[PDB]
Amino acid sequence: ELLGSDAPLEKVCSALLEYESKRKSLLEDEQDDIEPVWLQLATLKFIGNNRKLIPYKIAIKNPVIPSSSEACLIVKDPQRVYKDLVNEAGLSKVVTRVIGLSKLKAKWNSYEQKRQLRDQFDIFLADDRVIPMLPRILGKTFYQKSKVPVPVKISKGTAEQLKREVVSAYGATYFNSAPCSSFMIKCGHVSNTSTELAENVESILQFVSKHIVPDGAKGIASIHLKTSQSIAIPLWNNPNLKELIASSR
Amino acid sequence: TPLSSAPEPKRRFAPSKHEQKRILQLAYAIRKGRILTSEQRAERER
Amino acid sequence: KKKGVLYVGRLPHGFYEKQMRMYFSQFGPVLRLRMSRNRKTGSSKHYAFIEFESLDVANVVAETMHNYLLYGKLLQCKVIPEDQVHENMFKGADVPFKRIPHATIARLQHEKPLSKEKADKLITRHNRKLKLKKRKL
Amino acid sequence: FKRAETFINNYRQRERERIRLNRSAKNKGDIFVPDETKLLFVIRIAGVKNMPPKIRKVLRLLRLSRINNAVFVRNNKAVAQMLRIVEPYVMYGIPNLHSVRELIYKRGFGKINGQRIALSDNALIEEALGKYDVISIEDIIHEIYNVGSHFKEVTKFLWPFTLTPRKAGYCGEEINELIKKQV
Amino acid sequence: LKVPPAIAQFQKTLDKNTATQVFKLLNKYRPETAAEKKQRLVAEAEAVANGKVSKKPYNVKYGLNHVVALIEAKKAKLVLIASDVDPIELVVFLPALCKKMGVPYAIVKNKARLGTVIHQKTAAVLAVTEVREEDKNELASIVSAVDANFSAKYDESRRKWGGG
RNA sequence: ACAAUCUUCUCAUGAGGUGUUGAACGAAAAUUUAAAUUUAGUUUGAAAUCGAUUGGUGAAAUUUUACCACUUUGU
Repeated sequence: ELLGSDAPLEKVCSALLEYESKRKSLLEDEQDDIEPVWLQLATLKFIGNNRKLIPYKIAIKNPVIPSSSEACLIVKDPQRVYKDLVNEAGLSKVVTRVIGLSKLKAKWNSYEQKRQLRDQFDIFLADDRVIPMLPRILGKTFYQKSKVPVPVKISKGTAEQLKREVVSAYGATYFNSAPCSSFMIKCGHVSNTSTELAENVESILQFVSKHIVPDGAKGIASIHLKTSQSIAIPLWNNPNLKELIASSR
Repeated sequence: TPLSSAPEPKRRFAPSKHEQKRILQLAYAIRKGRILTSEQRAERER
Repeated sequence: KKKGVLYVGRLPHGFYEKQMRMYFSQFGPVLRLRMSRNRKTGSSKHYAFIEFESLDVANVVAETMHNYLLYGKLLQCKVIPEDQVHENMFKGADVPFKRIPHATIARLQHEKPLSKEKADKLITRHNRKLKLKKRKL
Repeated sequence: FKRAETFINNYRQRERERIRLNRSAKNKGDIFVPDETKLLFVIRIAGVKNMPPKIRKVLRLLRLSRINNAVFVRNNKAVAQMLRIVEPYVMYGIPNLHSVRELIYKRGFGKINGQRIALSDNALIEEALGKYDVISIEDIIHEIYNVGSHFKEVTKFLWPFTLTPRKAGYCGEEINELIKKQV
Repeated sequence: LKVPPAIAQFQKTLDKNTATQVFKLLNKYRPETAAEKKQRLVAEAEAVANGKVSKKPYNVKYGLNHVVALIEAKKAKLVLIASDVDPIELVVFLPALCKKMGVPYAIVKNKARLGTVIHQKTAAVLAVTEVREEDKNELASIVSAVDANFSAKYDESRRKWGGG
């Protein structure tokens, strides 16, 4: 309704569940990893002035990061105070390691050391005040292997805020803005059913049209639904994209 | 492998007892006024 | 007499064409110098080839600058034999990589004005391509 | 001779300076612009080889072509922006009336006929600044302290001070203390 | 004259560049002076005299009996032998003991330079046993340099009678 | 002279924070405009032996820019 005064949802997302299921065709270590759902968006005009190395906190109701995924928290000095707060909040099983910024800069200097730290956790969360430093220190070994630290605001440093922020951080999808006209957003996996997947799509679309696309949903060229190896089924096409680009330019 | 199979003494995993001997000796003479404390060392200098 | 060529590897970030020229000229003059850079962005490949007018000057430099502890990197200097030197492998000598900013040039053409005829050409067979995708599905 | 590690260190400083100028110019075009002082003293701390072309041009405009050169400038938006660009290589502070008089009496030298000549006599000052209503060293010092209309002309006539032997950036009233250590 | 290989090896010392980089790491781990040790202990004395738990210290290991015991225990990561010990037989076995125990070792110049690190007039041998996590890469790079600039170099030269 | 200023947060409630080693392997999609940017992912020693792309733009006094990048080379 917001995008084009129409809602061609539900039917396409539900059909995609059967489309990937039909395309199904001893090991010791097993995991519940599922193929992600890639929501492709095309915009009429470029949406990024420059490479922004922070994710978008797209709040969602169906988390794309399972609660079994380990988390690593990066805080400002000293690390002992925030280590005590994490333990007192009951996040020991979630926030496994808390690394102070000075310790992260010093004790992890080699590329192999940075890669070992990167592979030791599934998601990285960072204090909002220390996020601008992580472009350095962490380097290309983090920002290209799908490991972008999350800007979690823990400024006041209290247990309830930590629990709310982590739950909010886990229950959200992220997308790193890049200068282009096309991008993909993680909407979920096959584990999430059709109705939950549809809810994730519309919530992301509202967030995208609000704080990502400068002119809103009117500037959306086309949108498609895709998986790792599935066909990019066209979710929706702008009925007036061709004339809008001609008139704008 | 290391040449010596002798067990590791506990002294290498605990705070030094030689320094603790001196700390108690220094703390004693601080009470007796034999050694000037750091705060009163500065006052005497100026 | 014979123009010796030296290969320098594991260059620390910052030991670039200007820095190598003023340094290696102390041992002996250098007239051409080239360091490999990536096609896409021109970032240094941390390895380079430096020639010398005389093979003897190249040989002595390789002796004193092999396994040099520079910035935590063991600089490697080996003299390349002539049979493995190629004629076209020293083009763009000391050439400031004209790093074309493809991101902005894409934006400029993206933001470049497009007329109705240009938009019609831009549309082309997009509907047909969408129909072809629908037919495939 | 020069070691290889020296050239990389110079390069790293050059790349370090390039980013810093990129910070100050783009998206951070705001200067502190200290108030309560119409005149400030700026001394070039140090410079390195192969310095950025923009920094050298700012130094040439500010007459800081040599290290340990002290020049008095008027507080302005353009001056503050130039000071921010050359902040790493220049230290700024608020001079005092006593410090300014002492500097003029000790190391006060003007530019007469294109040559740096000490203002040991008031006859030269009167002849050089006849149209500026300046005839003695005290009059020039008072005009500089008050930052008058002829202060810019007096500053151009006066050669830069050589306060040879410090922190980087704004120093405030502590810069006047360094003047006592130089004169 | 003609010298045996075990004494000839001490004329081939570490190069100036690698030695200068070695002492940059060593100077981070100097033992605290007699004055600094007294200041630290008296500071803890006042906290005891009035009224009131640390980490393990970090420093470079020195002493001939101490270092040889650390090599035999395989506790030493890097052993730096002085090149001019007045009785040479004091350290004439150290390169062989370091080879047997797999300890990266180097022969550096000016035993006085070694002593300056430890606030002593003279040291026959220095040994780095275990450093802070910040300097793991710096020590690792030095050990690789010592392998190439000292062990890979010479080696065939250290088995030949020198002099003559 | 292996030393130097990469943000350990601001503004205003939202908007910002411009910064990443190289090489190799490897998807399948989208718009731009095959070439181009996005783009599932991965492997690694601050690893390396031709493959430099080679356009735009300025700024000193055409050679000079080691990112000058279109917002595009000395105040």
